[PDB]
Amino acid sequence: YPVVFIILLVTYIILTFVLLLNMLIALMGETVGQVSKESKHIWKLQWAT
Amino acid sequence: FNRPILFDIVSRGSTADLDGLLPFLLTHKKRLTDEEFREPSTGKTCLPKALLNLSNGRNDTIPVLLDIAERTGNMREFINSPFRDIYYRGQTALHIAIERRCKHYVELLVAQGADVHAQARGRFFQPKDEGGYFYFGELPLSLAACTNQPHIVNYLTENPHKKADMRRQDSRGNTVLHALVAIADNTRENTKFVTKMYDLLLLKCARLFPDSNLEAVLNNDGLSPLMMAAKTGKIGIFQHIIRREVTDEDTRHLSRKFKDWAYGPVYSSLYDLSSLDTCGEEASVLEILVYNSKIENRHEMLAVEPINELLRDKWRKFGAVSFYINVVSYLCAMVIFTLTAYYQPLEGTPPYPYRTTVDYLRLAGEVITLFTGVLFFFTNIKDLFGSFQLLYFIYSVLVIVSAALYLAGIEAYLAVMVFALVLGWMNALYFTRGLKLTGTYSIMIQKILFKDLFRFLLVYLLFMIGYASALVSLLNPCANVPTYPSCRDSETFSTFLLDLFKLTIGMGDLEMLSSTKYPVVFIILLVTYIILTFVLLLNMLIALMGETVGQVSKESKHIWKLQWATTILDIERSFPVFLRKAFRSGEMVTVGKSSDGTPDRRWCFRVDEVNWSHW
Amino acid sequence: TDEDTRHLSRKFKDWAYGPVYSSLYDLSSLDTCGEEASVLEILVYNSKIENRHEMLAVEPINELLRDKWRKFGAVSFYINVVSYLCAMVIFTLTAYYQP
Amino acid sequence: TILDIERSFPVFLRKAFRSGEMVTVGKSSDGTPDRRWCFRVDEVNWSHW
Amino acid sequence: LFIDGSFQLLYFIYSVLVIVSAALYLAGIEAYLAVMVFALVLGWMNALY
Ligand SMILES: CCCCCCCCCC(=O)O[C@@H]1[C@@H](C)[C@@]2(O)[C@@H](C=C(CO)C[C@@]3(O)C(=O)C(C)=C[C@@H]23)[C@@H]2C(C)(C)[C@]12OC(=O)CCCCCCCCC
Ligand SMILES: CCCCCCCCCC(=O)O[C@@H]1[C@@H](C)[C@@]2(O)[C@@H](C=C(CO)C[C@@]3(O)C(=O)C(C)=C[C@@H]23)[C@@H]2C(C)(C)[C@]12OC(=O)CCCCCCCCC
Repeated sequence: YPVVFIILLVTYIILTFVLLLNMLIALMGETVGQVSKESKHIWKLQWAT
Repeated sequence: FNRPILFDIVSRGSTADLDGLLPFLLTHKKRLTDEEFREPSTGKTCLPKALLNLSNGRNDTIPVLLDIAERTGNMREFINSPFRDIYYRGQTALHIAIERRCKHYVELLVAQGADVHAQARGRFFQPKDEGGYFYFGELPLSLAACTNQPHIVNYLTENPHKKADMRRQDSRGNTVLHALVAIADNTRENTKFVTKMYDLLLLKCARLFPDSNLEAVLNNDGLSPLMMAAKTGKIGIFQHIIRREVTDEDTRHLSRKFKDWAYGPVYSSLYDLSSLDTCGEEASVLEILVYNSKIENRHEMLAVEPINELLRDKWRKFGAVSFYINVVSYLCAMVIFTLTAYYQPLEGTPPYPYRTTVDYLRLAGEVITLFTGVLFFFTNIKDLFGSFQLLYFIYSVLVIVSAALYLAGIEAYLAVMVFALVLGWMNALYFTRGLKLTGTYSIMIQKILFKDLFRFLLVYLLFMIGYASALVSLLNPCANVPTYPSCRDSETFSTFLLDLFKLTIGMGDLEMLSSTKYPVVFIILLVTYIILTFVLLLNMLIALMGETVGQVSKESKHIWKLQWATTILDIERSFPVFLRKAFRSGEMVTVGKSSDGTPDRRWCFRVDEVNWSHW
Repeated sequence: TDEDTRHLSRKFKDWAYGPVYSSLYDLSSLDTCGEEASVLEILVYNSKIENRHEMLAVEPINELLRDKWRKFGAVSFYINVVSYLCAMVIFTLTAYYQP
Repeated sequence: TILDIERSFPVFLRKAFRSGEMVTVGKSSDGTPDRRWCFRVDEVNWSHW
Repeated sequence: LFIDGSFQLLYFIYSVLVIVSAALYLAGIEAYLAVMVFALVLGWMNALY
């Protein structure tokens, strides 16, 4: 059945490369973006250690 | 006096103009309620015309017009005459006097006999989203309470004449406490007096008829004045109902947030769950704020005082424990369903001599699959006696469609079973409600990628159709041969646009069409197609995703609270009722013993508070 | 608010019924259909571009633009885009089918 | 855009649309109640109003 | 700031290079189409208006 195999392979290339990657990058872009205040305080805690 | 005469007489407010017209009424047997001097458009009579055109608060024509109508006989027909217009329908003269904020003439129309339960069922008197201007009530008692009149709302209850009780539902079921919610925007000037008259008409109803909770009276949608503030988005009157302590000994059953013990700075407080949380026995405020809330301040209404801990309490009582069960019993059931596709030995017309326990391990695999197929079906059956409720229904049917084709030996069994296996792992992606990071990106791409990729789709389709049809027109016709790298063919519409964006992204090597009319203009238009398109259109989308990630970062906390709320209520509404009554969050507190003593069987909730300022 | 100089106004009160007040503005020169000069043409075209976006959104000038969009603006613009798009597709065909 | 389309109309069509209404404002020196083209804006006020 | 003057100028480049590709097609020269290729893309750049 190449009629349905090409359908599911399109859902693979859409969801993995386009969707799930852009889900992850946009997640990185706002969660660990503003760690300028956080990682400064953790290093000072690490430097004191 | 004709018809436009007398309406112009009372309009200026000049008295002594008719001055003995009462014989002329009795002469030709003319009466004020007759259609002669009534305006044919609306239906306005003498007394409404005076009240709209009032001068400095008083109209001296009205005690004349009351006395003239007294002698003619029509007073019950004259005071109570609805505007039969479809734009003011039902509006008596009582509605006008309460409108224009004059206590004086309200006292006269009550004394001469009003129709104080008058339903102004006009198109003017509709909700704002229903083609109307000012909703209120549809009743004269509700006009005094919605338009901020404390003195008139007192007078309409304790009158010597016909009493307007606070219980009467209108044409759509709304009582006055439904009406105070319906005119309450959640601003500051609004929710100042709205919380006052919600109190002043609740306390008055208990010092009246003491066996009826007025708030318990439902409108004709089943909602209550708390659930009507829940569904229509209000927060000003919503906070007030939950935190409503009343210290009077007669009105103590009308109290939520009971005060409790206090050992120094460990002040306790005891909130009620009369409508906030039932175990399926009744409607719920918590179900309304999470599922169907006319999508308004859900992040502000799921925070108030007790709703914030009632979801924290259900989570670590049954919620978190049943959630990890709901993950691994679903994720293992997919792996069981996965291996029944990889190691499936039938490929159509099933192998009747199975005869192997390894085949019998796999044979139990479809039994688990058929169990999940029939149970996801039966959960969806008992719903319908909705986005994701239908996707589990798709996964339920396609198992059953496969299981019929399995026993029939139809070769299309293996084709349909993969359509379940693509869809089932998409619902494993749905079980992220509580893992903060994964649940964050789930509804990112819903609004951010149906729009921006579509917004990217316009500017690329505007460009490409322009450039490619320009550049295939730049090519030569077949005059010498049917080869695309030399001439234009029927597939030139296809193979150019395939080769068009390929040359941009990764095929930067030569790939040049030699046989053209003017090669000096082809290379220039190709250079513009590199930079005036996709390269610049990439830098747009980086600036799009650069700025629209700041919008989802603003909603970071506010989408996780609603995912976590839908997590708990889906677990809770799937349980049987005796199991939910086993898990009644809070405790059965005896708190009051009011008349017909039989003390308060009221399922309350503890919230402790640490304060040194009050101390 | 007085009697002799009431005609020197541009926001007249029209009707009121509790908190649903209705005021009635004037379009003496805020919108003229070509018989005069008009402020709404001067605001969009012949204006100093510093506060132009802050003078459109005061009172009716904000609402009068979305009202003309509601009457003939959205209609004749949507006719305009499809007529220009069906003009360039015709000009597309005169390019490829050019013997 | 909206003012660009409206210029492209002739005056005959442009007077026929005429956003607003022809109200009777209030009595003036020359008999007539100051006939002016007008536009209505409705507003809620639960305040001191 | 070219808020309306951009596309008014870009409509003028289109309105010239249709006439130029017309007149070069009118008398003798086969180089009418080289200017007309510009008239295509400017005809479709101006749909971004
Ligand atoms: C003290 C705490 C313990 C309390 C007892 C535990 C609860 C028992 C009961 C239990 O676990 O029930 C869950 C329910 C809620 C659902 O998730 C079911 C699957 C769907 C789709 O219907 C998603 C839902 O969240 C949902 O939205 C609806 C409508 C029902 C639940 C699913 C079953 C009914 C089979 C289910 O079972 C699972 O294992 C969940 C995932 C589905 C896997 C199928 C498992 C069957 C064979 C492996
Ligand atoms: C219910 C409403 C009643 C309607 C009555 C009549 C409505 C006419 C009203 C109408 O559609 O007039 C259009 C206007 C807006 C423009 O497009 C004119 C062309 C130029 C050139 O600079 C400018 C514009 O493109 C522009 O930027 C804006 C916003 C106005 C349009 C052009 C005319 C004023 C002649 C025009 O007419 C066309 O057909 C050109 C269209 C542009 C190319 C398309 C093909 C031309 C012929 C369709």
